[PDB]
Amino acid sequence: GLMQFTLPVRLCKEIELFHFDIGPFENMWPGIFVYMVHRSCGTSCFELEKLCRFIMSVKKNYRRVPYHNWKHAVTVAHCMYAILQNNHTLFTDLERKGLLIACLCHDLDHRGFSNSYLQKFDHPLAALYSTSTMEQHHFSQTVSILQLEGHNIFSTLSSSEYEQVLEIIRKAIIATDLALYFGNRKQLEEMYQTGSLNLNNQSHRDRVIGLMMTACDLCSVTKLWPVTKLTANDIYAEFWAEGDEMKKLGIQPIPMMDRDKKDEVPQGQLGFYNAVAIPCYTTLTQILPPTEPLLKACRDNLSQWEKVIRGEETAT
Ligand SMILES: Cn1ncc(C(N)=O)c1C(=O)Nc1ccc2[nH]c(-c3cccc(Cl)c3)nc2c1
Ligand SMILES: [Mg+2]
Ligand SMILES: [Zn+2]
Repeated sequence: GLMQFTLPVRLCKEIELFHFDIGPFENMWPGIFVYMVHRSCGTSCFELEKLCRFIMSVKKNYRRVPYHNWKHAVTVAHCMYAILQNNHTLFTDLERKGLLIACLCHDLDHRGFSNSYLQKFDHPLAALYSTSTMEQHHFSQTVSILQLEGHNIFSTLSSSEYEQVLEIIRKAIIATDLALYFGNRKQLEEMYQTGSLNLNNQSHRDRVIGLMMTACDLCSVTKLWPVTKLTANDIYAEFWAEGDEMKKLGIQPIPMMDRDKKDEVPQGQLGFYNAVAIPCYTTLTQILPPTEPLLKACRDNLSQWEKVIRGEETAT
């Protein structure tokens, strides 16, 4: 275990920032992920050769879609790294291990379509899994990959530790279904405001980890403006392809998925920062005060979208 992963000077500094962008060199992202695992977990959490084989099989089962791709997996994992490193006294050995892996695996085999498009299309995944359809598919892909030869990165855990870390990963992946976020955040807001929240309660921990997953999964809204604006182009590239598919079934798409409604994107973003993102990072900051820079960069990008609405800025 005398093989440390090292990063160039600028990446070693800036990867500690919540707003870090992992860059356009795909062949560096496995190295970045391993480095974050060695520092947040430890060099002996996993055998390097199995982790590397795992990472490359995971990469292989992400698709060449505009947004829900391999670069999103690593980006979401980096946001979990920042949260873990700035809160290191609060999490267990098994939570460190499981959570970066859950983030890497959390959108495995995404085709760029929502749970609603699978219901309206009558995709077979919708018969198998009636709610959190894609998310139950992503967990199931995670299990397939763990069961490939030489891919059990959790080989040294007991039977009952292996079962807990898989349950951490299952719950974390299910939580990235944004339809569940609204309930989970309501519950955590009441629990914090009445002072009933208890990190020794497993059902409370599950809720906090879920919100952590929502925060990590939306983290595009918490990058510097040019990253935030450029990533919104890839998100809408997918939404509009899905709305096209909705039209082919003879169904009117909701406005965010209609490419004809392109000029209303700035007002849509504002709707989404006020109804989803700001509440998300506000609640997470109350629970984990050191996650502050996420909410701060969210508020900053809200102003940016407001400048776009008043013509002081453009977005093509
Ligand atoms: C930035 N980011 N990061 C993660 C996600 C995510 N997974 O949702 C998003 C995101 O952009 N979501 C989003 C949600 C609701 C929207 N509603 C409109 C919208 C409404 C009315 C007219 C128009 Cl034209 C458009 N746009 C939306 C975008
Ligand atoms: Mg997802
Ligand atoms: Zn995601």
